[PDB]
Amino acid sequence: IDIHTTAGKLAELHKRREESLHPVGEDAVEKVHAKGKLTARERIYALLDEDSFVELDALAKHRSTNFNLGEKRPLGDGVVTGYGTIDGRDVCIFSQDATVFGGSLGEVYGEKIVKVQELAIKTGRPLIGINDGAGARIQEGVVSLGLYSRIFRNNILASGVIPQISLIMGAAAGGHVYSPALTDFVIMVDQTSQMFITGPDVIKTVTGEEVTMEELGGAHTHMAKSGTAHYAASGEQDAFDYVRELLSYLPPNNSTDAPRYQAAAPTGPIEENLTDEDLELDTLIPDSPNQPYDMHEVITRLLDDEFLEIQAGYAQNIVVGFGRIDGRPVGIVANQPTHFAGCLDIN
Amino acid sequence: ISLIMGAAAGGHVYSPALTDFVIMVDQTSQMFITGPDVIKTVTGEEVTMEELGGAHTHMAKSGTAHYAASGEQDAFDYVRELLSYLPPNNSTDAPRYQAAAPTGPIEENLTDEDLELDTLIPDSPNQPYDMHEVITRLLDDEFLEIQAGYAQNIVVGFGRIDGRPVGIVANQPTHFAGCLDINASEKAARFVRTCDCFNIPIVMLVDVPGFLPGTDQEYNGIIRRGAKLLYAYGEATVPKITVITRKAYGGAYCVMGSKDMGCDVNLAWPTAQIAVMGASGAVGFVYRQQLAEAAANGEDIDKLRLRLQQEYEDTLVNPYVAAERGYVDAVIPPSHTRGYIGTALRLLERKIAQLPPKKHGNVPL
Amino acid sequence: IDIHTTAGKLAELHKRREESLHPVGEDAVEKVHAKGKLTARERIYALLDEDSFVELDALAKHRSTNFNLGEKRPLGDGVVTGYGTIDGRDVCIFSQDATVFGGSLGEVYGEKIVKVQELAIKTGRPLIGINDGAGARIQEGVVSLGLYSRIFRNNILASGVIPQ
Repeated sequence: IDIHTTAGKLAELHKRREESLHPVGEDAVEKVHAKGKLTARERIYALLDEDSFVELDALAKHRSTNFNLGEKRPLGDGVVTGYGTIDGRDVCIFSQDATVFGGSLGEVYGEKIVKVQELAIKTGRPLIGINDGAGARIQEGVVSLGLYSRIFRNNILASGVIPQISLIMGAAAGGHVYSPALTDFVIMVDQTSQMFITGPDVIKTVTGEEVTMEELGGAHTHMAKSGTAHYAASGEQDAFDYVRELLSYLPPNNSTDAPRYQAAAPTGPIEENLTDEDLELDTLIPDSPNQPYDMHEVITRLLDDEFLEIQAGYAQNIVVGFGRIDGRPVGIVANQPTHFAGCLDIN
Repeated sequence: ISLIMGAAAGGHVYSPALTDFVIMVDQTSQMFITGPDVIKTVTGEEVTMEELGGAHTHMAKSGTAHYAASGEQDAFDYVRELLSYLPPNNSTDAPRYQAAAPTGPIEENLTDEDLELDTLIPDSPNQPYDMHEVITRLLDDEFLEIQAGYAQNIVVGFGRIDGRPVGIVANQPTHFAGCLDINASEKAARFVRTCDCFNIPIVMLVDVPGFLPGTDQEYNGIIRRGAKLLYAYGEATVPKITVITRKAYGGAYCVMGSKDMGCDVNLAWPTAQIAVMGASGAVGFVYRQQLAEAAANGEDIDKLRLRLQQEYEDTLVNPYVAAERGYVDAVIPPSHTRGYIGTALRLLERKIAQLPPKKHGNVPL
Repeated sequence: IDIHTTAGKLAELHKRREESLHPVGEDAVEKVHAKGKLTARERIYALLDEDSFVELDALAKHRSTNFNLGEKRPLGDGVVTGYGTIDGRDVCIFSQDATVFGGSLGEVYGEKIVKVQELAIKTGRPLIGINDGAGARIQEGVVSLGLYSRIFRNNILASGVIPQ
């Protein structure tokens, strides 16, 4: 074990690569599993294809000396970044470890995220971010705010260029929540995840309103009240199935075509290629001018079956979402007569 | 520019919304999609056209009207003035008035008015002061305020500095202590985008303690709507100058023309308080354990939590931590502000900024 | 002069501002004068047009804590950056102070230079660099190396765009 020989050095590296798997001891990983939740990395391993993850800055450590912070310096800083592939397509991803400083962002922690953001924009690949953690790390100072800006800045720079998906499986309080809003799609876990600027405590001691974290910013309130959540996953795994499904419709970037499936080669005319499912639409509209009907009946009959609805629990008077018509991905936008007669409203 | 000078109903109201500025005349001008009649014979609600969509409401409630004129003449005056700050199109630079040629340095061209800013900030850390006192003294006199009767916790408008047109975006300590909220955010976001569209430099007067707490802010989508101000600024490519006169905490600091947010020149007054959060709730986290032994062992908290709150305040809550990091280009006297913005505008005159190639972004709506 | 009053905070600024002119005591300044040389700052004033210089990151200080380096944290970190004019035209400039750590490049010192470069490129104006100092600060470690590279890169990006 001579730390001076090449062999000793390689051995030293494997020790750190090892500790990084549990930066704050294995006992911490136990509590996480004891709550049915997954680890920051286990989530990446779950979402990305098997054995496709390539971690970056896995051994980085914070460099602060304020308020006895130089006492505890975990590997990773409390964040797991890197890249892999979701269904064969390269993607850049990062997951926050709430067990490490409550998932609060520090300088190195920020640098690690900024690195992934620049990688995704540079390679023109999607950027997936799993959020879970308290506000900025106060001990480090304003450096955290500075890095925050750096992160937001890249989000608005990548907006509409690179698909950006945000997965909320934790709490996530503070300016931390502004990053997800800037992205394209925000996926939440109904219950196991919240989102809010100010915590119930402060809200309590400033307004008097007494509310719980769930009430204040759970998946259901951001899905039917704020209109910020695009999907409320029933469980962590479901949250992932949604994210892969979403990416299946989108291209790697704005300069690329949305992926298409094999398109059938019919013979026409349409009047001879009409199927039973098609004809069912000739009698779907009620003989009465006001009698409502589920617009989903029309949607499901038009495309190859299997509609990925967006914000299904928000403004149900309008239905939007992804699907495929003849192997071609299309965006559906329909009014739902079964709600407000299909009228349009602010939401 | 959209002038509403009568009752505008139906599709007659979408065109205005799509334009950049909406000027209405208070009393003689309305604006609504559905009329009171239909509303009543449907919801049962009883309202007049004036309450439904008059200038009073579209200015203070919906945040749609950028100006509520008293008379039609007033409306014209506003539009005539408004156009004097904007160029004919986004391909041309904003018109400039005869710029003044000083002698320099700044420390020698300080008017008695400039000096008034050196003592404007109260000695009491939380005592309010109207930010208008700072705007009036900075620009060449004459402020064309936008949405003045909406989200008063934030002030936006056009004015001139050294003859150069600028878009002013400042917080208002006399309303919510300067805090940011849904409405204020949206009010600024759109304004910022507008300035950028027509090459108008964005000057920001910072002084926000944070975001206004409240369940409603959340439920109504503060996170989503708040982002707009972030998006707008981060997107802008026009010269950006930010001056922190006092408070700047947490995320608010960021969304307020922060250095790392793309701001070109960041200035700060000696009274600036840039930090993650107020020293008040800071001690609770920082000196966590030390306060834990204030309930068990040596116990006196509340006389300890006030000593620590003062030590942290007197050592971290200031403009030098940020200045040392570079997030602030320089910490200067309030009086020096006006002259500093002048040279800055000149330096950034022909600034070069290229936004990523894309049909368009995807700002939250 | 109460640190808790606006007037005191204002006076505090003018106190550091004054110190930034001699980050290492007056004697050091008299030492370079006795050698028949100008100060890093005086050089900037000489070149640029009278009363035109606008200093950047004047009160900056290094954030290192290696090898008792935390004892000496001079203002400006050994380099004077900012802009001004030369014959009426705008220019960007930085001068290195050899009396501060030997003119050695540190993290902050580097950041200040990087900032000027990015300004020169952004504004599209000439970048004047007055060099005078040793290599990198061995005490700060590879950090200085990263910044050196950062400086070099910005140099080639500006090459042919901005007179340097």
